[PDB]
Amino acid sequence: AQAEIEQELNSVKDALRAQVGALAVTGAEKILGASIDANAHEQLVSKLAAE
Amino acid sequence: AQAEIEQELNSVKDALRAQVGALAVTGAEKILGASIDANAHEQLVSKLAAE
Amino acid sequence: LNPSEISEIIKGRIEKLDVASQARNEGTIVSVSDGIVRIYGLADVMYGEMIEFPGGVYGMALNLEQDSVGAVVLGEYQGLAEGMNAKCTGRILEVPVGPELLGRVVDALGNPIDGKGPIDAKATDAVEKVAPGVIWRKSVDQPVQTGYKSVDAMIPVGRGQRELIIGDRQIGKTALAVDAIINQKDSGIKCVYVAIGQKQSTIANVVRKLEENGALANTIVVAASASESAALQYLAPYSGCTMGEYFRDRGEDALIVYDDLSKQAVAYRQISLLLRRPPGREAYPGDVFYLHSRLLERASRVSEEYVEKFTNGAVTGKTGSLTALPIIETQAGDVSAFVPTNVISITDGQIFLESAMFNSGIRPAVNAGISVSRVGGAAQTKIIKKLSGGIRTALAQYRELAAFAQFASDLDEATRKQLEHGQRVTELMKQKQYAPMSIAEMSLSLYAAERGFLQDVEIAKVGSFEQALISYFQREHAALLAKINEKGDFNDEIDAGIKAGIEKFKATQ
Amino acid sequence: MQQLNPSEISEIIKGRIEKLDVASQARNEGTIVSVSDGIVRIYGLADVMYGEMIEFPGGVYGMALNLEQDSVGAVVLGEYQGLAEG
Amino acid sequence: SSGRIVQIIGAVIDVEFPRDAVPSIYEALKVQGVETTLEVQQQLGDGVVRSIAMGSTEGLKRGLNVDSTGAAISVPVGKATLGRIMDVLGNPIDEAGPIGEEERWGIHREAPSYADQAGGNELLETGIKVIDLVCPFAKGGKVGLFGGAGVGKTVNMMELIRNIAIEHSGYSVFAGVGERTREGNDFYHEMKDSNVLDKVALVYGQMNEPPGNRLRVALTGLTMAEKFRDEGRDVLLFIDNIYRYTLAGTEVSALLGRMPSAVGYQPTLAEEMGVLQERITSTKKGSITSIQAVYVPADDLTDPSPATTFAHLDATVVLSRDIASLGIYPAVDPLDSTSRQLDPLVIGQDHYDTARGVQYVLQRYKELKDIIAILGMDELSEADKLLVARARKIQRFLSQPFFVAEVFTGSPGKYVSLKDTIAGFKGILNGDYDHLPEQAFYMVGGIEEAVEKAKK
Amino acid sequence: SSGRIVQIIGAVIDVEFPRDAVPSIYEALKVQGVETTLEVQQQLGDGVVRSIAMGSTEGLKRGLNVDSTGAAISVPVGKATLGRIMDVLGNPIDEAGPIGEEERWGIHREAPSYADQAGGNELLETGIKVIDLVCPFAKGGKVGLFGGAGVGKTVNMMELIRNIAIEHSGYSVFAGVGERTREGNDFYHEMKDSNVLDKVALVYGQMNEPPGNRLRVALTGLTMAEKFRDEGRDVLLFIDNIYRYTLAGTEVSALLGRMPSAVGYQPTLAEEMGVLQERITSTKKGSITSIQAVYVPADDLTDPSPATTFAHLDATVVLSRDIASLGIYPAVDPLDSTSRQLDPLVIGQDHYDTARGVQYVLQRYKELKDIIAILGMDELSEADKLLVARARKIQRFLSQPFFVAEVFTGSPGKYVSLKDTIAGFKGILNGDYDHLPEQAFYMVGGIEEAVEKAKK
Amino acid sequence: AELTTLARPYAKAAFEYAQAHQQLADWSAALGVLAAVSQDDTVRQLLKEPQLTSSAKAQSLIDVCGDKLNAPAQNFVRTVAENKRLELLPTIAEMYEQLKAEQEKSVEVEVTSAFTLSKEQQDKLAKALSARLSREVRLHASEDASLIGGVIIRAGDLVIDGSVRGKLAKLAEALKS
Ligand SMILES: Nc1ncnc2c1ncn2[C@@H]1O[C@H](COP(=O)(O)OP(=O)(O)OP(=O)(O)O)[C@@H](O)[C@H]1O
Ligand SMILES: Nc1ncnc2c1ncn2[C@@H]1O[C@H](COP(=O)(O)OP(=O)(O)O)[C@@H](O)[C@H]1O
Ligand SMILES: Nc1ncnc2c1ncn2[C@@H]1O[C@H](COP(=O)(O)OP(=O)(O)O)[C@@H](O)[C@H]1O
Ligand SMILES: [Mg+2]
Ligand SMILES: [Mg+2]
Ligand SMILES: [Mg+2]
Repeated sequence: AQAEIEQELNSVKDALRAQVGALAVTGAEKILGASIDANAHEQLVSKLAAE
Repeated sequence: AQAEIEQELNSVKDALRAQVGALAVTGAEKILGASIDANAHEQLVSKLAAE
Repeated sequence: LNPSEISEIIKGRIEKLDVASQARNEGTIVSVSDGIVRIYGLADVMYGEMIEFPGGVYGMALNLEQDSVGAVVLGEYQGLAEGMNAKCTGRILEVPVGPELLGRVVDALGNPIDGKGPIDAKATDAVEKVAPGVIWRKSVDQPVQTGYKSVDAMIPVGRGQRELIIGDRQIGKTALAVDAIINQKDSGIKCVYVAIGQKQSTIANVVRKLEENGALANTIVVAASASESAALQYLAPYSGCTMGEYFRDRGEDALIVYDDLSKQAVAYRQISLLLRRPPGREAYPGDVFYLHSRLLERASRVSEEYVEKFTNGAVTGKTGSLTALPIIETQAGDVSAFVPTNVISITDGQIFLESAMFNSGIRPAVNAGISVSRVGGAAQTKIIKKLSGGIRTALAQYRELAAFAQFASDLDEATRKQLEHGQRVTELMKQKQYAPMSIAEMSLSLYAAERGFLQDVEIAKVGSFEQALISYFQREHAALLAKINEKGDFNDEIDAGIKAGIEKFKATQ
Repeated sequence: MQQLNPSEISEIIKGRIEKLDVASQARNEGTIVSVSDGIVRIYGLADVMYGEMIEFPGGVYGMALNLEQDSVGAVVLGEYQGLAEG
Repeated sequence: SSGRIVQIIGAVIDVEFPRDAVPSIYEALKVQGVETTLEVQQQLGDGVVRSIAMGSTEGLKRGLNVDSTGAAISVPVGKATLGRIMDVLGNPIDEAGPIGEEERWGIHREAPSYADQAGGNELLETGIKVIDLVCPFAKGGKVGLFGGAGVGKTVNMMELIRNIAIEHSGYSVFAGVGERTREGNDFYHEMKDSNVLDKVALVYGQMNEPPGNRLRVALTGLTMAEKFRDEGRDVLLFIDNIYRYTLAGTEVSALLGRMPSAVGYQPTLAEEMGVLQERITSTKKGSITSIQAVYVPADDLTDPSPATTFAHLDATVVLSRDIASLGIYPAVDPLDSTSRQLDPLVIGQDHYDTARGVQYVLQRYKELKDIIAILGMDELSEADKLLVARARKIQRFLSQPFFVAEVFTGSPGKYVSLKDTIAGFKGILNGDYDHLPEQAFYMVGGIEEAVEKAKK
Repeated sequence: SSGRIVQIIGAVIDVEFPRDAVPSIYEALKVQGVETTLEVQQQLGDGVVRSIAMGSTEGLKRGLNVDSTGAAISVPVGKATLGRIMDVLGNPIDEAGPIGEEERWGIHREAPSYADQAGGNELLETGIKVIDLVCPFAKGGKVGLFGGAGVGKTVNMMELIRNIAIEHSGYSVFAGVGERTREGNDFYHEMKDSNVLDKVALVYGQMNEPPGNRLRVALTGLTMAEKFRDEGRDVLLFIDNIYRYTLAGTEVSALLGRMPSAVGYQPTLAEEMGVLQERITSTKKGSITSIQAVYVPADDLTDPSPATTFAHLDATVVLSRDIASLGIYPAVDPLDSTSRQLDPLVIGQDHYDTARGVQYVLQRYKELKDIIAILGMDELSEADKLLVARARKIQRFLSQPFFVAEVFTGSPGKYVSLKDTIAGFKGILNGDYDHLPEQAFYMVGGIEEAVEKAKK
Repeated sequence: AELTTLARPYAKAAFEYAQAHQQLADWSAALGVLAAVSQDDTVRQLLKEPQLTSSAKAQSLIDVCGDKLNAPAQNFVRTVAENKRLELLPTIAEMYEQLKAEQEKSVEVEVTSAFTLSKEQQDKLAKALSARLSREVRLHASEDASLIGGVIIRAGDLVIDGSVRGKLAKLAEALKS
């Protein structure tokens, strides 16, 4: 089981690496209480590269 | 054995969740720190005055 | 290693964020010393209310002085500093409760420390509560078998009774309470073990022994180890009590062990001296009696009317109970100390463990003269009640007789009969650890002694005779043992059945 | 620094704002400041002697035992529960 | 007028009122919104009063408004209190609805004057061998059951209630002070099932209750007994543990700003005890017969609390842990126990000589016990060997199975009379039973049954 | 920023800092004109912090400037510490130059979690008869040597360091907390001459040192042991005297403004002990076998410090002054000493029954001491006479000449295996040696040497 | 004992005299002058000397203030000095203003935002707070770049947070717990 975790971990790691942006924009939109698409996608492509 | 394999498997999901949650909060902070300006206070200070 | 699942789990916390405004009462930290924090400005804080500090650290309000609030930290305090904001939650200290805690190890606040996942409990309850009043209770008349014949015959424990385990260091106090928890795996009684001020490796060894004996799935383990805040060690018995009370209030039976109330008293003395409250009899707080009396009066048996009222008619015709086994440590046998004096005066009985008997090889080490049960025969099944009547006081008189007749010349038949019988019952009361006996096994052992069958047996052979007799009845009389084990019933048919089996055993093996 | 002395009550402090020399005008008379466990603290009685008897309302009597710098500590020669501040 | 809570520390609460409106000592206060009452212990000055809460402090906050009631804690008194269970503030703690009260009395009162004291010496039979022999009680007197933990105080009080309260035709008051809630439930169902409940007023303040409650429940039960006494009635007053009143004062004393005395007790130990014990008395108007159980910390009779209690009682019954540790019950010590009624001019010379005879034999045996244990029985004189055998038999004939102890003993209960008790002990002293074995006197009521047990 | 000394009282110093720059609890500070280090203990308010000096305070004055370092006391860790001597602050005190450290660790840490604990039961042979019989040790477990002044703790430990290093191949860490400077010099040169020094890390804070040093030296040594455990190694941690860590805390407690507890101890006694003791444990990463000496004040085992230490250990060895007075060394008391490994499921039935047999004989001999003192041995029964004779032989066979004790007398040291230990005591219990004289068992290692000694 | 515990009797006595004689504004000025003057580096030194009597310390403080102290206020300073309480003057002035503000149904509210808010917004917050509290509100508006957006209101011990920083902290605790 430890060998399977060591071999499979990178496959889920690359999936969560893609979802961070969706979680960040939906969370910011909730906090702002108004639509954020017009001021968030240009932030995602410039900041997500550092995560 | 079997129960401990499930014990390790869920602990790994939680170790990842602890890092993804920090990144999602950092993402929301960077997004709001650029998306908020004078056009947001007329939709927030005005909202608080009714609360 | 499932993707998307982790995301939706996170989305579930983002979806339910409290985005609305809140009106709160607040203060500022003034000083941080030895787990104690002083605050200015908390005008609406209630006594014992939870205080919220930066970074999810929590405290509890204990001193509401006219110009300041004295709070104790429910975790590590070294991260707090002067000028930090202190907030107010309109909630009293609460912990999770329910059957989801069975087979889990948790901290004094109910957080899992076993790493076996989240506890999906569906109910929280207050840590500090008042016990059910005089009119809501019911008399104790149901047994709690510990599996030890010396305890179950001479110092019986009933469902809703409070029995103190007391002695010095390293003489079997934890072994007696853990074996009593192990014996409940088939009894239908839920168990709670509270560890106060113990080292974490000792707690892990008790949990390994519960799991190896199959008792962990029926037990809740509450841990407040030696490195944890004195506030968590002070609160742990009340948190464990609250988890046990969940079963009592719903028409079910529970058992709780407090491995060291003397360590809870030392943690309470520390907080009280650091809050600058004036000391008493051994630097202990004035209210150290009320610390233990408020805890121990919750362990009780409640009537059918109380359960019917608590469950809004969902449970009917059933009583509920919480039985307690508190442990106390003495220094060189000194019972005159303030804390031991208080607890012996609160419980429904006590079991005294003696170091001289323990060194002499009597390993359950129960002093029958000093130990006593205030419920007595009402806490025993019909068979054990009849076969054990007068054994405790007969052994107490044998110990005196053995010392009085030690150097005198040969005495009368009445004296020889009492002395020879007391020596055999003394050797019979010896038992090994992790080896409990059923009602039928204890009954055969008691019957062979009180009906005179051991009179021909040598003292050095009593253990071998008992082990062989049990093994023989288990192979040739299995249907009789199964009949005695249904409810512990007794009649002329069972009496004659046991007699015929013991006679055939001694005449042929 | 030091805790409040028995004379440090607002009614006494407010009286020194009206007449600075309010006390010593009637050296034979004082006012009860606190009452507890059979002991009465009084402000005044500047000329009481150690062991002298003090007269209270209702025919109750006490004895002066603590002549402190700021107040007199007296013990009641009967029932104290009827006495009160002021 | 009204005041505001200024400070809360444990069970002690400080409340501030206008200076022209300070509440009196022992005055009752009520918190606004929250269901709690406070008792003024002290007037601190500057309009502030120090009080003890008569309920838990967990909900209380600083700044809550408090109303002055203008009087001390006032409880219902008279016929309406019979067959009811009540708390310290006099509220009903049974599901039987409101009390049919017609009058209320304040719990704080002066003791009867020196001119009002009674003088009766009417002997009261208890049916217990040891007590009727060395500790004869009297109607209208005070009895104390002294003992440590686990020696029989509650059990002996229950046997005395059975042998006196049931047969009596007056009113009774039973006060459970710092008692186990299980004992209170067993006793309530026992009085109810025995049809005795209509004659008894029950007041309960158990160990799960705040220090203010345990500090005042004894005054509530006594206030109900005083109403019956002052009506010209003969009353019975039972107190399961009077030590718990002293302890509640020790628990709160330091928070009330009082410096501690010897053994950590409150400085007011002797006055707080005297103010309570002097009210528990028989007067020219009516009588109070009282039985109090007195806990002895760590079995030490020299502890300040037990030591200050002896002077307040007429009959002092002492229970010994060393006798209980030998299976002997009731575990009473004939040498330490005593009564004001043990006088030939009050009872008679035959009773007195039997009692002193038993005491003489047991006192001499106490020095020989240590001799036999080192040098053996054979080295004693012919008179000493015979005396030791009688002392061990007397020590066993003091035992008796009680009706309330059948659950512990297994055997049935025995009531023994004064004449039967005297005759049995004179027989053992004169040598009429020297031939019977030592085990025949253990747990057997009167002397006849001992002769029968020897044959089994 | 920086602060200013506002108050100095012995080893405790108060420093005032700007409200926006107040240092954290346990943060290290440095005085500008002397470079003396201070550790922050608490924040008092108004920008004032209270600290303990990690050196002498003589010559310091109010108004001196103090610099905050932004972190706790940090010490060097890893391979560079082996064969070197360091002080409480991690500075080298062996004149061999700077430490070639790769990293430094802060001395304050939380204990390993409940899920990180190790369940080891592997037996460790010490070669000492009494310890291997009644106090069996285990690899990765904790041992405590309890004893009053001059009873054998430093000798009985140095014999364990010598014997355990035979089978152990890893590293060791030694922490000298408040003991003799001469013994630290003797131990350093002994290992240097024996070439053992390159596998041991040495830390010292002896009796000559101020309270702050003696209070934190234990943490410095443990921080080095935790680095090696966390690297996946099996290491030995030796603490010269764990009681000195608690005592240094008592000297400073009143200066920290804390109210005293029983017999003058700090109110934080059990917490200060648990915070250190819980870090000294084996985990799933690596193991720490630890041996600690525990001083017993005025020979009182009921004293709060020794009493609080027993619960933190797997094996407890209790040394006695009464045993040392008879000539027996090591002066261990079999009836007071115990171990978690003394279980039939861990050591097997043969060892377990031999150990239980020895304890039964010694317990029965202890009960006869007063009778034997007044009347002599000749009055005992034929069974008691035989048992007393075997008890005297067992008590003498427990003695053993050590390889570190050779200087005191002249006799050569002995190493006895577990097999030889069990065989000797089993034979004495069975009666196989009833004919040999009592003095033949005194100071002889294995049982066969008692047979050769009896020939003289 | 806190300084507030020791200053309470004196602040209350000064307030009740000032209220009964209609001198609330005179005592407000007098206590403010004494609080400031007693904190001066030369006066602070003079008040701590061990050789001066209580009356000498009181007279020196009265001579320095002069014109600002009426006969009652001079009598109050001589009373504070006789009881050896001159160190409490700054706390006595602070507690007197709290009794005055509560009597005059007045509340001073501190307000902080990420960036400046208009007079229209301040007057909207002021009417809302005055309607909730039933008191006259004095908004001490200010800015703090630590806030990502929105505003925080501090009406004494009561705090109302509508800022974005508070919401981000709630999310961090929700995910970390
Ligand atoms: N019935 C028994 N038969 C044999 N040995 C026993 C028996 N009961 C307990 N022991 C042993 O004696 C010791 C008792 O240890 P235990 O932890 O239970 O005592 P304790 O009083 O709780 O000690 P401590 O003060 O450290 O907590 C253990 O070695 C245990 O295995
Ligand atoms: N007379 C008695 N006969 C039998 N057991 C008794 C007797 N008195 C006390 N006991 C025992 O002691 C307990 C009850 O005594 P109790 O009255 O509660 O003592 P105490 O009030 O001194 O604590 C029970 O365990 C019971 O077995
Ligand atoms: N055989 C022996 N003969 C004399 N002294 C011995 C012997 N074996 C051990 N010792 C004593 O052992 C002591 C070791 O330290 P000890 O005094 O017990 O601990 P501590 O100094 O740390 O309190 C030495 O002081 C020494 O006197
Ligand atoms: Mg234990
Ligand atoms: Mg009782
Ligand atoms: Mg030494």
